[PDB]
Amino acid sequence: ICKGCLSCSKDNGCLRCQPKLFFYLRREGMRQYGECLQSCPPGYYGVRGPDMNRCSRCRIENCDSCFSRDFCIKCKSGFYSHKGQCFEECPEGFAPLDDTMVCV
Repeated sequence: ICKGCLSCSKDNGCLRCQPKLFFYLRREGMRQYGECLQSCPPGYYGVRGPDMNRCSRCRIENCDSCFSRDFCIKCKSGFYSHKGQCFEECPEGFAPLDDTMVCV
């Protein structure tokens, strides 16, 4: 009924996931239902909490895959990571490397 849960609520769904899974929120009714996932969806990154791990929307431009809120571990194929972000051309002060895609 709630899957991979440790406390399950008729209406808001799972409120505490089993240690290995990722809490994911979504709409059921106007309410927010909570799930417990194997890994996160797409556009979502893992977040190791002290109580529980949870999924969170990646909000970096041109980022294939976040690592934290402000830090992209993978920029869109063909894009220059710099200071967490992913950029078209390196900004004033910086330039790429010997085939890295990283501003200096």
